[PDB]
Amino acid sequence: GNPVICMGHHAVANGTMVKTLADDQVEVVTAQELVESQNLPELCPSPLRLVDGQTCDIINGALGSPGCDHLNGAEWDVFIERPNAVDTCYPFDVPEYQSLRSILANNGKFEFIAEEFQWNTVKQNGKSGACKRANVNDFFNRLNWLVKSDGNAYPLQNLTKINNGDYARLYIWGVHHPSTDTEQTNLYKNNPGGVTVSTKTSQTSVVPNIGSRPLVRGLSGRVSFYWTIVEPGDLIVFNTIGNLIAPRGHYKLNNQKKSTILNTAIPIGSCVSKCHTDKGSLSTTKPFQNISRIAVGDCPRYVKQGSLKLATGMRNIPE
Amino acid sequence: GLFGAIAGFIENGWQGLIDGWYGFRHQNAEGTGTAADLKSTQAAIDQINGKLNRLIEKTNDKYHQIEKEFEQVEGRIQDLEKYVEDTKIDLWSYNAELLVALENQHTIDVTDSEMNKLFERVRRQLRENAEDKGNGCFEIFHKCDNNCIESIRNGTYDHDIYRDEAINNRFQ
Ligand SMILES: CC(=O)N[C@@H]1[C@@H](O)[C@H](O[C@@H]2O[C@H](CO[C@]3(C(=O)O)C[C@H](O)[C@@H](NC(C)=O)[C@H]([C@H](O)[C@H](O)CO)O3)[C@H](O)[C@H](O)[C@H]2O)[C@@H](CO)O[C@H]1O
Ligand SMILES: *[C@@H]1O[C@H](CO)[C@@H](O)[C@H](O)[C@H]1NC(C)=O
Ligand SMILES: *[C@@H]1O[C@H](CO)[C@@H](O)[C@H](O)[C@H]1NC(C)=O
Repeated sequence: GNPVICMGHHAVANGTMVKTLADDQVEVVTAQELVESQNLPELCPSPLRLVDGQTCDIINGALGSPGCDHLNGAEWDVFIERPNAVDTCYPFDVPEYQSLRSILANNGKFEFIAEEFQWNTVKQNGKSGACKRANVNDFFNRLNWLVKSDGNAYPLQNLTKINNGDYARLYIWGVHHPSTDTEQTNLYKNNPGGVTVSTKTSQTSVVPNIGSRPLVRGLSGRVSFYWTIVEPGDLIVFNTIGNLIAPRGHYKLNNQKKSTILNTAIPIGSCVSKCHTDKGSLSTTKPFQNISRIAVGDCPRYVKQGSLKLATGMRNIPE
Repeated sequence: GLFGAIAGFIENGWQGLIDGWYGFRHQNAEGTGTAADLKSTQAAIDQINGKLNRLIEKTNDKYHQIEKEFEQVEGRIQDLEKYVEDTKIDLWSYNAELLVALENQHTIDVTDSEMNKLFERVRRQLRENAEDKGNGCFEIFHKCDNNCIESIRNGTYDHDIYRDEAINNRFQ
């Protein structure tokens, strides 16, 4: 008979199902998964700079609570904050906590610059058994607890720090809250006390809270922490008739702030990756991931789907 | 697919074709053979890997964002933070779903197309010397030994050489 030539295409025994606009189950010869659904059980310490807070969350790091000394001088792209972090110092709150946490994290460094504050006649360096350092009663190492003199004097304090440097300064300060009027007067003769902090374009007044409170770390007393950013050319004025927890200097702010924080228990390993989730680092080239919406660095985009297969071959029709 | 070749007038693929995506299968007086076509194969692959590469680096380098997990309800600001993130995820999940469906629809049409181009290329080489049998095959109306077949596969087949023999076989 006459010769015959047939044109055709390849096939395999069993291909991969993909979706199209029309059909939702079409078999093709090859396909590639586009959703990353696997993570590493560790965080990669390179190429991004990670700082592990360990026992100390970022706020206690800034205040200088006991156990947070490894964080002095630290610089990070991503601060790794541990869910099992523990308080080690005086019972405290921060009225706009998340905002201060954001600022510290985003700034990306703990660079403290000590200054001499010439407090008048009041005694300095008050300590507590709720804040033991090396088994000895102590305090936040960035703060200076002021109380009245031995001759029962807590006069109006009034000092100024002038920013003539080339960087914005972050001052963290506090206000102590006794449990009774007697305690108030016993610590700072005046009642009420009061803290007033001002800059060129802002001024704040805090009136101390006095009331019985649950025992935290053995105490009913509290400190509330505040902060003031002082731009170059501006300055800060501290005023007190009592209850001030004074700063021992300021933290330096980077002009450009591009770091962040990641709260996770995942251990830091020895792998290489620029994408970190709260479940661990991703090591992938896929455009999407379904592991966590919490993702930092150079990451695939988070989606709800567990799988999306991209066809990389023709329809598979075996036999 | 749009051209109706693959899963169409070509009934099935060839599992024995292992060194290409498309190819030729022949029968003549001295035997049978299957050979891959490189040009059609490379054209399909080039278009598919092209998609792959465009896909696998847009830039998503993000550091400081917003909180996305919360312990207790807070009200207004927390509601907005959660709504913004949920809004973002739905839109990106929609993008991902549509993207894969469009790409796959196109990929399948591209491969069906490249199969048809190969068929048409060969049809044109053969001129009046062959007839389409309807299944992706041509009946060749002249003796075509292994060298002849190879000439068709490599695009040096000169239809004029066999035309008188073929016309006579076709129409009488
Ligand atoms: C100092 C005084 O005149 N009164 C004495 C009481 O302090 C004392 O009461 C007990 O207080 C215990 C905790 O004392 C602290 C602390 O936090 O460790 C002791 C600190 O040295 C002190 N720091 C200062 C003054 O800057 C700190 C501070 O006053 C408070 O924390 C502010 O709220 O007090 C603990 O609460 C015990 O449960 C309580 O009995 C009594 C009894 O020992 O003696 C008084 O002389
Ligand atoms: C202290 O406060 C007084 C107002 O009573 C003001 O005149 C003076 O400039 C201030 N000086 C300091 C220490 O900043
Ligand atoms: C991600 O997708 C995989 C399937 O690929 C699935 O097993 C897993 O449950 C998904 N993860 C989440 C957090 O939904």
